[PDB]
Amino acid sequence: YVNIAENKNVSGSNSQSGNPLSNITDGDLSSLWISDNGAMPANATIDLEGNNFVDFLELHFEKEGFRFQFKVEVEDESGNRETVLDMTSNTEDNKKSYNIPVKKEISKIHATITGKAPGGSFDQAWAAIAEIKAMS
Ligand SMILES: [Ca+2]
Repeated sequence: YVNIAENKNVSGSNSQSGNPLSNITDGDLSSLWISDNGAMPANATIDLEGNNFVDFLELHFEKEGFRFQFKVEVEDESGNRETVLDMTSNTEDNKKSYNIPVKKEISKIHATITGKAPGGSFDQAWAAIAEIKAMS
């Protein structure tokens, strides 16, 4: 597979110094975007520059065990925006990473961390994403 998201422009909400939005598409699963002052909601958008077939996305967090509530949406050149993964009511431990089928042409990826459920090992963690890949 080829990660067509790699080095694509990331826009979105404010970031902690040292942990910019650009860390979402740098290809490094260890480099993070972290929301500034741990603000929620926090959001990131990847511009794929026009419509590109995407088989699936991968959303990577720093490590397993957060309890973020989040959603992933895709959009085409049309303006048709659509939710592909909705974990906004999540209360359980999160996996380290999520595969998400798309199987169509898309032009943008939108990730939003809307909240966090109580408990687990990292209950004061700030909203943060290690990587989003778009495989074709
Ligand atoms: Ca990264």
